[PDB]
Amino acid sequence: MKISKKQIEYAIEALRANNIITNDNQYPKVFKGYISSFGAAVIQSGLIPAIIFFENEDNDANADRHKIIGVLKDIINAMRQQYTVTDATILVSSQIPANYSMAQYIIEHGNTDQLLKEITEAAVAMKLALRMYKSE
Amino acid sequence: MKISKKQIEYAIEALRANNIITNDNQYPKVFKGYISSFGAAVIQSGLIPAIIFFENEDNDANADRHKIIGVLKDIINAMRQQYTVTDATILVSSQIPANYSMAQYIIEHGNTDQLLKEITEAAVAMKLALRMYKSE
Amino acid sequence: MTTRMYVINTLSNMHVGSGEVNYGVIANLIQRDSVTNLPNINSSGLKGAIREYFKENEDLVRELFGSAPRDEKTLPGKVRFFEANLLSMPVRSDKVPFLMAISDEVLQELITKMKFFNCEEATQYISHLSTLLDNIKTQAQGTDFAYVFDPLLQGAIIEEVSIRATCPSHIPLQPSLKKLLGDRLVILSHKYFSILSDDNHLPVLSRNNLENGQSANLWYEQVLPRYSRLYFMLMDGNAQSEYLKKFRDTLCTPSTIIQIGANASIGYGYCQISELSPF
Amino acid sequence: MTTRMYVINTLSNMHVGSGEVNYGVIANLIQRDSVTNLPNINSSGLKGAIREYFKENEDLVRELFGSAPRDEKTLPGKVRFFEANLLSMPVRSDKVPFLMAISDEVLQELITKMKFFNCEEATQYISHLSTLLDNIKTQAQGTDFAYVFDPLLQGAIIEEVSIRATCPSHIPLQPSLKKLLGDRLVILSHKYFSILSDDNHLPVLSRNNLENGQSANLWYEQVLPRYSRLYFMLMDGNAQSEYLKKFRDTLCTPSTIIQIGANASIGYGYCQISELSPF
Amino acid sequence: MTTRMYVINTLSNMHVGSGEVNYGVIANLIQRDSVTNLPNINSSGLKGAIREYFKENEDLVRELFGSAPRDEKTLPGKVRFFEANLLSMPVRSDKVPFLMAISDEVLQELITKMKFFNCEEATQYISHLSTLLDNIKTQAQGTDFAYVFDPLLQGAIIEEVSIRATCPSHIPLQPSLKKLLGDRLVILSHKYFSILSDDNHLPVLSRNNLENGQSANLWYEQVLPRYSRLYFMLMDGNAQSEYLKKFRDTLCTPSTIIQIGANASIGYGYCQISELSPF
Repeated sequence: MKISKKQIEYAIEALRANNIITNDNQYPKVFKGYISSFGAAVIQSGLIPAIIFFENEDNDANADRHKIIGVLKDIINAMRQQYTVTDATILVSSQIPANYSMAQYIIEHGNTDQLLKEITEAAVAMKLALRMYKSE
Repeated sequence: MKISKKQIEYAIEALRANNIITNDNQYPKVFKGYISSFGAAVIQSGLIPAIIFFENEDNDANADRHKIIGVLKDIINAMRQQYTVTDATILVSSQIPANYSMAQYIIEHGNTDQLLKEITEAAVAMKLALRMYKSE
Repeated sequence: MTTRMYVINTLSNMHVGSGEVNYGVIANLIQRDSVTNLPNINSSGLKGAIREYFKENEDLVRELFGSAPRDEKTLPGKVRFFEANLLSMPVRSDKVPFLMAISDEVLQELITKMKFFNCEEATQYISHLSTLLDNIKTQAQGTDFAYVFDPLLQGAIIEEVSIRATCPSHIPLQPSLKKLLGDRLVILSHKYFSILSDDNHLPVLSRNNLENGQSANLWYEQVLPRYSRLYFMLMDGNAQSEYLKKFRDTLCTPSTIIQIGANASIGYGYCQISELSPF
Repeated sequence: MTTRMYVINTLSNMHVGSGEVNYGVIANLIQRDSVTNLPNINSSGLKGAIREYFKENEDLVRELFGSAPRDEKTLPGKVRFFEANLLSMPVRSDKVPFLMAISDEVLQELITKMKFFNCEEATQYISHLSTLLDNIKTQAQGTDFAYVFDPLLQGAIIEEVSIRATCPSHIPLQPSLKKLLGDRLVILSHKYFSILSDDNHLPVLSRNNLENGQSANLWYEQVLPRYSRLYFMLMDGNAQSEYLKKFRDTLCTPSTIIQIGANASIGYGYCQISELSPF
Repeated sequence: MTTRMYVINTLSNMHVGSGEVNYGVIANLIQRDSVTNLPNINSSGLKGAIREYFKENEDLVRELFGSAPRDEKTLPGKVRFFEANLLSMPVRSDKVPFLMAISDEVLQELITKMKFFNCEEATQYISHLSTLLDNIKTQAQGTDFAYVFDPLLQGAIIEEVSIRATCPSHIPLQPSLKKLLGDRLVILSHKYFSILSDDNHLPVLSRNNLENGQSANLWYEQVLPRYSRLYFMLMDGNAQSEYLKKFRDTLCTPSTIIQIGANASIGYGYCQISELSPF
């Protein structure tokens, strides 16, 4: 899997839009581990368990972990916005609702390989985008 | 290809300027592996992910890996300085700002075929120029 | 006589590294076929491992594999080693611990390879495999399928809730095909097998580096699951008969175990090589 | 009975070295065509491989190929060999394991070459290929395209060039064109095929030399994907008809496998030569 | 019945050997003009190739080309062959596989040659080529230029010398000029053409001599790229009208291919001689 530069652009705007990256191009140092752990959880336990774990808002974590799931949703929406007409016949090009829970969206849409592939690519893009900035 | 002497000279000057080679013609050992791995990473992954990985500061590495990205930027700047300014030419001669990370420049300056060619040539020049010196 | 098909049965989790940089979860990926994107062994790696096994017999290695690197007399090797392609992969289930999974495209590729290379005992295998593939295509009628040939494995979940096993009573499985492909065989569609063999579904092993009991490094390694079957082609390039006989005898001896791939010291790539049994 | 066209179907990865010193990542680059930059085989290597296959029949080699390099008397070769230009390449896909990739410029070059050389069965193939190319250009309307002709292959993604194929229903692909260009055929724009066949997207393999377990050397090799299709032209001069018939029968026999290129001992460059079938 | 212009239009790689003492890596170099260093064919080679093609027609060879070297009596040939200068060469492009590269200096040299030789259809070609050259000079205004005439070819990239193709909309390329210079024509400065046609940019091929798998010799060869166009002048003196007409008709026949160059058996230097069509 090769990460495109447009995916990294989407990741940068999504990390700024949620609030991972501050106005001085800095981020809390724990989001690096958050994204790495999300990738590991997706590869090991599965898409749904990892999404449920990192989507939870009533955490004991130092920072807001659910913002990485928000960044995921924004990156996936940006990726789907550029889907071609012939892609929309095979792939689902509908936009994920902003207030919708990502885990329940995945569950209602099944467990299709499209969603898992998009999540993995977006997680790698998030990791690469964080690698471009300073850890506080 | 064939070895470009001017690019080797640019590589020598950039290696000296980016504090790779000490006052004595000696460099830390791991930089050989850094330079060699950069081209393979560029080919196997994308150019953007490789530049992100090598430009990343605050990493856990035996030395300053971002110095090779600095050397690459200096060599590319020298090449663009020497570029012939004529109409009906493809190459863009504008220098890369010193306040700019290479990743950001490649991100907002796409259609990067020229940038890819320059980066590969600069990596080859760096690899061949590093052999004039000794590893501690 | 010239061309023989050998089956590789792995006894541990095998890793033949592709050596490429992956900036995702898995730092070390395995070799994949350039065309079919399925896990494979490069013929160079197979030849190197087998040469390492036979290194003691200097005359046999010199005649069969060729001269050692940087020897004064460079003589070419006579036996030609072809790359090993994935035949069967174990898949986790709920009715049995694991099942032998092969796709229709893998079967078609095997049939085409046997047709092109003209293996020793290829005629009966091609006939029966073509009959099985035709029956499978007739039963499927263009849809996704997961066909088991044991009635007790009906409704088994093949590693994914979507993939469920159905037993077509009409399609027979010959005992020699069962021996070649593996017990508890399931025939999967190309989509199902590709999903079950992609980078998000292949087994990964987590490793860390400890310094004074404290973790310094951490990475994930992709592995080919234990008891996986791969087939490769051995061509007898006019090699001497007695050395060839010794080679095939040692290679096919049940006591012989060969290490292929990376991480030899931690017991990764240990395999058994079997010849294509007559039908 | 002159200047007929032969098709090369590769049974494994092919490496025909260019012999140029590349100081980048890929030290061993494959041979590429002078004008179109597509992978190719020089007629020198083709003649060498075919002579090596036929070297047992001394009289046939002497009549058709010429004389041995250290023979006291010299004899010119009577058969004219031509360079093998790439026709179809396999590309990764999601709905099928791979697709057969050809470009409109490749088809134009093939039509022009057949017109110039006037192959044995050239007329019908030229007419039908011109019709297919005209239909493709009519449907494309100057835009980038990726056209498949099996209705089941609609929406198949080329993995390297992330473009999904469309099915132009009104463009017919004849069975003889299917036999020539290959099954599961996708016709792309020139840019898509150039990106697919460039050095960055051709399969590159990592190799090393081990001395007592530790790596002594390391280099990167690029190869032509297995099942790639290449075509060359063969002109017979004042050659005897009996030797020519023997040569054509042996060369086009389904049991005949020719090794072209490097790395013969690790199964590289094994292919089958087929003649242009009558339309 | 006078001086006539002929175009060569090589259909393959061409290697006409100089026999010069090489100082570099390329052992076999191609013939080049002494003054302009452009690739050329000596008139002796042209006469030899054309006589070889017509050798079966004994009367035509005796009348036009003269007596055989062993003939007991010597007859001077009535036809005078001149040098074959390079007209156009294919250069690597991005929007298209290649473009036919011509320079202003070679166009001026061609105009001077037609004026000096007074070819059959010289006048109209001289007038139209002079108008085209004057328009090119008016548009360039002392700057380095690269002009395409197909509107789709605007923005094309010549790979070796990194320059871009511009489209002057007020410079019409007449159909006969296209037929003479080639399709997808690029007119650029002679410095670019000289760089493209120099020793470092002409295709260089590595060649081998293998004895029982051992390499005996190694050398590198220089070739003229396929689809390159060369022009020469043929002076008939005053030959028999029947033999001259037979010669012209056989030369202009689309099915007639002439071998000029060294490596005949591996298909080097097969061409199609054309005549200067009326404008």
